[PDB]
Amino acid sequence: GCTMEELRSLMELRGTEAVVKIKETYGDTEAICRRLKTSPVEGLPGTAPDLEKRKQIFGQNFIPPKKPKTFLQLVWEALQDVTLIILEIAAIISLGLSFYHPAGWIEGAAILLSVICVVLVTAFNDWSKEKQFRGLFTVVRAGQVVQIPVAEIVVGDIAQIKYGDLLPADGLFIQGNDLKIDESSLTGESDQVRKSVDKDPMLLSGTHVMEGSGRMVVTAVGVNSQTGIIFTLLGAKSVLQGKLTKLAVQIGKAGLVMSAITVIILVLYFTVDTFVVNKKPWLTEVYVQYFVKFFIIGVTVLVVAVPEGLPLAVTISLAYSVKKMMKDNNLVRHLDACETMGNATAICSDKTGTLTTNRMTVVQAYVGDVHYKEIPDPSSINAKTLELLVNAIAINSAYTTKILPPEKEGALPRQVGNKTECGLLGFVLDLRQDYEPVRSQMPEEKLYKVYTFNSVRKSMSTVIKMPDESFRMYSKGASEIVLKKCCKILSGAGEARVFRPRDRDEMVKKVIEPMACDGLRTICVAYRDFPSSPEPDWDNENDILNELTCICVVGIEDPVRPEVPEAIRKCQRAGITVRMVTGDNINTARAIAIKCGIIHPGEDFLCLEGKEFNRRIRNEKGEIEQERIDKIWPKLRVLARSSPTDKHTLVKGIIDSTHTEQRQVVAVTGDGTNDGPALKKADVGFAMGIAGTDVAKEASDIILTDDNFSSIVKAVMWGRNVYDSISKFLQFQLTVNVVAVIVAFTGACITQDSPLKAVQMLWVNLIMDTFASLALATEPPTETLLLRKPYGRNKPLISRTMMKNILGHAVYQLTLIFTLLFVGEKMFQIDSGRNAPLHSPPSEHYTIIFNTFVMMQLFNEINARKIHGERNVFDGIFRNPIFCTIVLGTFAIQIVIVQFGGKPFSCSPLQLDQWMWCIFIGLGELVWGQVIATIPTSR
Amino acid sequence: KPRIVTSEEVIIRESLLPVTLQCNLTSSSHTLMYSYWTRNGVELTATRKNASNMEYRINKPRAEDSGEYHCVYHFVSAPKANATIEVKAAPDITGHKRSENKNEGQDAMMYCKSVGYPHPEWIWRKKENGVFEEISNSSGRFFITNKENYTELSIVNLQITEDPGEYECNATNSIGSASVSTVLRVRSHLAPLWPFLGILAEIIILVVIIVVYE
Ligand SMILES: *[C@@H]1O[C@H](CO)[C@@H](O)[C@H](O)[C@H]1NC(C)=O
Ligand SMILES: *[C@@H]1O[C@H](CO)[C@@H](O)[C@H](O)[C@H]1NC(C)=O
Ligand SMILES: *[C@@H]1O[C@H](CO)[C@@H](O)[C@H](O)[C@H]1NC(C)=O
Ligand SMILES: *[C@@H]1O[C@H](CO)[C@@H](O)[C@H](O)[C@H]1NC(C)=O
Ligand SMILES: *[C@@H]1O[C@H](CO)[C@@H](O)[C@H](O)[C@H]1NC(C)=O
Ligand SMILES: *[C@@H]1O[C@H](CO)[C@@H](O)[C@H](O)[C@H]1NC(C)=O
Ligand code: ALF
Ligand SMILES: [Mg+2]
Repeated sequence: GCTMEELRSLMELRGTEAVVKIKETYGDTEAICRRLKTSPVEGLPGTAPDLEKRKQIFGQNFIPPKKPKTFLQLVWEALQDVTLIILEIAAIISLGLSFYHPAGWIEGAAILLSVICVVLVTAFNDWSKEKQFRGLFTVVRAGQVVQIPVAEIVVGDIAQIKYGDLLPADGLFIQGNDLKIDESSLTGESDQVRKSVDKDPMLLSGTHVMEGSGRMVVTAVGVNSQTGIIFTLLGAKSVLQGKLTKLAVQIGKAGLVMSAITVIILVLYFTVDTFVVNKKPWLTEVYVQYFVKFFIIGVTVLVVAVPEGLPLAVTISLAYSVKKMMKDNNLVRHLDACETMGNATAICSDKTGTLTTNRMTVVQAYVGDVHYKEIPDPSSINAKTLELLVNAIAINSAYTTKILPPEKEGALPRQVGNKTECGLLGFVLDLRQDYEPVRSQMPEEKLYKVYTFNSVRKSMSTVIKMPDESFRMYSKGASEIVLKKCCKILSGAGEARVFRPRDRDEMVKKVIEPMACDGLRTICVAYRDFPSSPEPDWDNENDILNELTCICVVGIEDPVRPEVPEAIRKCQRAGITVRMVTGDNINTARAIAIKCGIIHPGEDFLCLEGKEFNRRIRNEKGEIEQERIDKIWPKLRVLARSSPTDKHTLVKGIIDSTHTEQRQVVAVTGDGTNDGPALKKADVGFAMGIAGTDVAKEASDIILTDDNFSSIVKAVMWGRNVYDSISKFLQFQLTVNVVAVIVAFTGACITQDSPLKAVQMLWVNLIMDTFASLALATEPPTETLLLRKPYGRNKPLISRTMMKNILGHAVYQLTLIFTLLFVGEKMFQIDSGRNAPLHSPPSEHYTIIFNTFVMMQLFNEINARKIHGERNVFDGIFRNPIFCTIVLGTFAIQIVIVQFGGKPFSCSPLQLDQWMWCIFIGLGELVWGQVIATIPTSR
Repeated sequence: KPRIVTSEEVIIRESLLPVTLQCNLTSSSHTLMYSYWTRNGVELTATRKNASNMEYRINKPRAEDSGEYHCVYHFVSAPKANATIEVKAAPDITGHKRSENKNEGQDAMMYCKSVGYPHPEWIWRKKENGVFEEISNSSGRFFITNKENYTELSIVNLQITEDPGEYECNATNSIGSASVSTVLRVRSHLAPLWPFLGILAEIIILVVIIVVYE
């Protein structure tokens, strides 16, 4: 009958707004059942063609999962990197030319090994991330009760719902017996909702039946139900990673250009020289071995040019940082998530659970004619009053509500019953006076005239008859109802005095109004002792409900967490804008937003509900357009009555927007299932640890293990440290690759001999530099990082100070290495390694050049500790054992390589004074650093 | 005694012409079973046949080819005849050390190898003031150990004042002569002290800057 999209659009209405709609369009529910060709009393025929036709039209109740990518296919995707392709080709041609004899296979083989390293790491990272998000039976389904799997349900079914059931699909309410449902999976509020045809007939998928029984007619079944929408929006690289990939690609292509120029220059010079002077016969005998040597030199320029071990260095720095962040109660689930929050420009935050404690709590009190803005001390007031209050609340309760142990780590006690009553049950205990035996004195069997919830006045009262024949009445209820019916105020230790207007009008506007303006619900308790003849008719009560003795008035709220306001103030000083996106009504949302600091009463912002938001961002054909979101989102601060789709739409609109000229990075904090989509769409998502709702846990990037909002501040500062650490490595590594190239190029042109070999530089790029990265990652973060603005999403990555340092240090290294090349044999009184014959043994000249290069980079690891303009690069160096251990280990391995490396490394052993001169030259880099730290980068 | 007529002796020059050596068994009453060529007493490969009259050809005569060749005839019941042809070439030095670096108080060794026939005479010399002059053994430390195609000059207890220099080895025959040079360098014992002091300077400078900066 009705098309799928029609019913799906119908199922997005709640409350009385649904009821009228139905009556307008599809009459009563027994008519909409007829339109689906189903009978509420009979049920469903169960015939196979009917069932299959319905499954074809409206879909099935089953969502197929997305199979995960395999490690082999991740390796195959890792192999398709351009930087790896050029290196594989170079290694192949090197191993090829090696076997033209008319151990030269080491070099090419070494290159392959480096590739086999990088891939095996990169794939592994891509694997672990895939493994984090992997997480993302029978019901009575007929009038004639038949247990059927949930996947077999079809639109038009008649289902029966009882206590404890979890609803399998969206539907409508035919008939029942006092249904109360828990819809926290969709709204995030843990309140029981009463389902009746006149009030609210909509039943939704995934919600939990708290009380009652009934039967329903299924309307949306598969990916069209609310849980299906949530899982569709959950799917079922990074900002820094994108910047790094772009930089690596352009460095690689610069290296290719330099290698090609080297080869063509060598070939052209050879040809021109030979055919000018010799003019030998054109027989192509010699004439081949020269070309082989030219191609080997051209491959060497490429190998020294590119940073082979950059993914390894980034991975090890990020792993160290994650390990350290764990102590600040931030569980980072995958590596590349530790940086994003450093540059976030916005936070969209859930209210209940995240910014509040989600416990109904008495915050303010009016007892003894003294206002308590804070809970008083035990026995700080009349003991008779305290006993009477405790007994009143406990006995008046008379209901199944109890308080329970946390059952978890660092969790609050769990309130199982109605919220308000549990508020007072916790208040009596917060007075440091135990109530457990008082109630147990009177079992509910020894009980009398009780009217529950008193739908007339919504004020609940009881009578109790132990003390004497004079039976005692205990009544609690809303202030607006109960207050005027009271006649006595017990003030202090003194006896209760009579009051009336001007004796109750003064507390109004001095006590009640401030409480109501604090967003507090007001509940007042009263008692009577009258020895009158027993008249517990349940119909003669109106005369009884007067002359109350009002003992107190309390204020109950869901209170803000203690540390939220200061954390929000710190986050705003860092250049971040905080917005509230909640599923609760707008009054509570706005009150909590004022207390938390999100809105200051300046009245220049937007507070909206979900309906207005959805309507105002759509065209005449009812589809979302970015240009209309760009008007709402810049000044929106509170969004209330929002579904999962509204949260997802808002975060998507903020991320995609091109206004404001500063492109946005968005973080989302939440603890509920309805926050699952947005937590996934956000650049970084935070989930509350103890208050799990595990779906929010697998959707999130970071878990706050203590439910502390201040941890988010510690996540900004840590994220601004990780960034710095990587820009300490980039300054170091880019100084190596530049110098090497200018040495490998020039040496090739003039001397045609390759002063820096390929294995020599695969040791430097692969092994030495990843440990340099780990050493440079080890400074601890400080709060002074919270004093700077967020960086742009497309900032260059290489600042002006980094450029100044790279060029100023390359000048020193290049002038000294060229001095060594051209006049080094005279200074050290040795013989030259220049223009060496074919397959000649290693040299001390070129071993001194290599060892000096490595000493200069080793002492530049210390200079790379400051990326701004600070002089003192030794600040904290001796406090750090990892840095010193790594530097000494690198020194020892270099000694072993030079002394015992042999031909494979192209090293001949050096004397002691030659080592001392290498160390002298390398240590002059720390003095050149103090020279160039004087130059102001503003020039 | 069987009579063998042999070809004339040949001097290998820089010419690339092949050279053919001949042996003729002009008189023999004994039943020969075979014959073979030898160089320096070592039999050349693939040189045994009937070959009552036998020939050996060198397509690319070089200095390494020159030597004292023999053409041996082995008979059933007669002693072998080893008639000999000499192939003369100028000496060619095929081995030396480019440089010899040692510490004072140690001992140094320098050597030369050659390829020629007849085996050359060896003489060592040292460049003094532009001209090579004979080694003077006034110290008593020099130890020349000449040999047939090898020669060594060994020095014990090196002195840093006079020993460092350039030493030439000369090999001579009736045809020509070949000489190559080596460099000897002696290192001072206080060599690692000058860099070390320099390091002590650098550190001091660094300290001052930071101590003045704060
Ligand atoms: C020596 O042997 C060669 C090669 O058989 C021959 O041509 C030549 O006539 C011989 N000479 C004499 C004198 O027999
Ligand atoms: C070569 O053959 C001839 C003819 O039989 C014979 O007289 C002579 O002894 C042989 N020389 C050898 C086998 O060396
Ligand atoms: C052949 O015998 C003679 C006998 O005087 C000897 O001098 C010569 O060295 C021998 N030839 C070879 C190759 O041994
Ligand atoms: C040099 O004199 C020493 C003194 O004993 C002697 O042993 C050595 O053989 C001499 N060498 C030469 C080449 O005269
Ligand atoms: C030099 O004489 C030695 C003596 O055994 C010999 O082994 C070596 O082959 C000779 N070298 C040359 C080039 O004649
Ligand atoms: C030394 O060697 C040179 C070049 O080989 C040669 O000209 C000279 O005659 C030699 N000195 C002699 C043989 O005394
Ligand atoms: F109460 Al909520 F998102 F958890 F509005
Ligand atoms: Mg919540």
